[PDB]
Amino acid sequence: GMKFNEFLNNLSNYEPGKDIEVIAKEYGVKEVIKLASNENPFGTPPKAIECLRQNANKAHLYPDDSMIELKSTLAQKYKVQNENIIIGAGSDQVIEFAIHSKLNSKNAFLQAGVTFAMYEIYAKQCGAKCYKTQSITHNLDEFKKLYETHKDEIKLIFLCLPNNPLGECLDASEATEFIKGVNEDCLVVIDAAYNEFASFKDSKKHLEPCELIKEFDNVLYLGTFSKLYGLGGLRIGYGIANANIISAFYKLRAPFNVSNLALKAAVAAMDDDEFTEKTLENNFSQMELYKEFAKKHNIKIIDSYTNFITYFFDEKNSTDLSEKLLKKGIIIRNLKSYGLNAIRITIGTSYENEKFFTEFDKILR
Amino acid sequence: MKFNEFLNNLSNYEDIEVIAKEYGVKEVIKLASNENPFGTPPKAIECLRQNANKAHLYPDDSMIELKSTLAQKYKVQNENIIIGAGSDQVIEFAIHSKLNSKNAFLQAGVTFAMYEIYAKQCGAKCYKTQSITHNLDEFKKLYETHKDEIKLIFLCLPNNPLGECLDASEATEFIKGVNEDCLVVIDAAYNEFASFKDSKKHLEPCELIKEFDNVLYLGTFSKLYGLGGLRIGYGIANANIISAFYKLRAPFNVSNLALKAAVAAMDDDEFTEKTLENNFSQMELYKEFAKKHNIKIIDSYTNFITYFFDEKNSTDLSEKLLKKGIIIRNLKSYGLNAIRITIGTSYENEKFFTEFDKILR
Repeated sequence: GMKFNEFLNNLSNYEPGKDIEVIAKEYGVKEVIKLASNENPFGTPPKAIECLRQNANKAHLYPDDSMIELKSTLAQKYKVQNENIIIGAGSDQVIEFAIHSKLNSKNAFLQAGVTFAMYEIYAKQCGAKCYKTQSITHNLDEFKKLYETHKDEIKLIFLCLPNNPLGECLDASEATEFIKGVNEDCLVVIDAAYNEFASFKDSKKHLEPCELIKEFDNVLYLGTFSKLYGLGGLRIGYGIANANIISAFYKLRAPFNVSNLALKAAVAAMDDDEFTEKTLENNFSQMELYKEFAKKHNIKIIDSYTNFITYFFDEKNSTDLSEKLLKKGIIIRNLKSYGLNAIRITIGTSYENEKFFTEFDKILR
Repeated sequence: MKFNEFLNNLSNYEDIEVIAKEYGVKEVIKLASNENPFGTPPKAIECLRQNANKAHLYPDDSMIELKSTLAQKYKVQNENIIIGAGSDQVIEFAIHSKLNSKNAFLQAGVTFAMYEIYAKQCGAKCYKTQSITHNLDEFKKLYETHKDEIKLIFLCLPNNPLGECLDASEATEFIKGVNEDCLVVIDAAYNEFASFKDSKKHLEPCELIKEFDNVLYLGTFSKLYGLGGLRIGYGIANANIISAFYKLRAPFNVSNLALKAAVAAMDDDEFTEKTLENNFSQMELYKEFAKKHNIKIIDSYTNFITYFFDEKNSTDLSEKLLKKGIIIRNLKSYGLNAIRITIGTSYENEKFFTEFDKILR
């Protein structure tokens, strides 16, 4: 019969489940409040909305594959050259390029004890070994020691600054201190998907791509339009790195990998400073409410530099709490899949956050 | 820094509309990318405008609304469907699921460039028939000779860039002799057009996957459905093939707006009829022009027509056209002294005939 490549044997059967919002609606909830995907609670930036509406009648045209308008906009913003940029269908696709360009069945990659699920999932295709620090949060010392130990094997390192799903963030200077001791043939992938948020809470967490690639030839900085820029549905993100790394990724990238609407909307999103400032300011003032609520209910958290907060439990069960929330129309992210007895709550609008606090307070009694 | 050795087998990465602005053109007529000349289906245009303020939301990764719409249209089950970032992405899944450095694929002498380009990653052998056009007999004989090696076959029905199309019955006849461990990829990107010209060219997915458990049907929203800019296409196949692909597909591989717009596009039957009808009535003008200018063509079942030259050179002709603001596709890259012209609106096609007539003098 029909067989496939052996590497597919290493992959898990994948059936996306029934949408949780559909479920909640079938349960007859009063209202559905979604705080589970780290989306912008204010929606799509108004300049992007308009851009999209004006470009709705251009949906039939293949995009300009050079992607010169968005590359130039990114190059100007970060003060790098166009040859240092690649655009992916989400930053996820750039992680894929990185993995496929460097990992294979005879080598390995390094990451924090608990960080973004997709790193290891994408790496499974290559059959590369995954090394994780004991510390679940990113720790400079642990990274140095685990890397040195497997220095001949590790060809790709992930630093999620700040970290999804925990929320912590190493200082930029600690990251650069670590990267200085990494071999030139090992690619350091800095996932900066939420770094705009971290930078806003504390400048010491801010990463500067032009400085990173000028100092380190082996660094790839990843950014996205999905979170702060409120374009998660469009699937567009980017990588910044030495030209040699970008040139290698361009051998793997399919032409027309990003939509013409996403290219246009990303440019508009970057020019809507009032929206992004509104988003950042709401994120951290509302996060205070979350910290206060946890404190009042004796709930452990990790102080966060992202657009979410994570609540950890002991005697109570995160699965049970998530189902109870879901039955009141409140959709959060259960971290059981990460091996944690915890929930991750995306910081929503003040309305959304108040509903979470109202129902959860009831549930915890 | 070094990379995986397979990247050594890949070519280094190397806008005509901008060169037209650079050359100094007032109006640019684009007939090079097989796009719908009437634009985006109006129900899709309204859908996109209405969902412009939902661009911040990740799509439903189950993609149940579009899968169900396709399942209903084609009378198959949701488990037989995969959605890709264009049908191109489904080609990638197929190649990555089956090809490797120790096996091979089969295709026509001249067909879509991306098949071979995508396969370079896997380092697989490419077998091409002597005939540049798809030929049942050559396919049978070449497949039989290399039966132990061929694990993927491409059938482009109708064919880009030549325009020809085997009858469905011939395709079926061929597939019956193909081994159960060889995946047959039927690229039906342009089959709506072929079907309209001649029902003998029509492919019916529910019948294909019922009769064959090694067939993958590929369709797209990029051509007839006028959504080429959004990147959304699909594959229909036996559940086991789709399951394998689902192991390779990244979650959220298609945008939420694309999912919505594809569903709206399939409910605009007046727009698609208008497109098909225009396509073939206008194609007749291209046939007459060629005939009048002693230009060899291949009778076409797609949304384009291909003109072949002898004494004249397709590169020089393409440049001359470009200088007049008319953008067509030069087929020199395929090794042919030919141009492929997408059938545009009556206004676009008239501009082409008027300028090209002058260029040929």
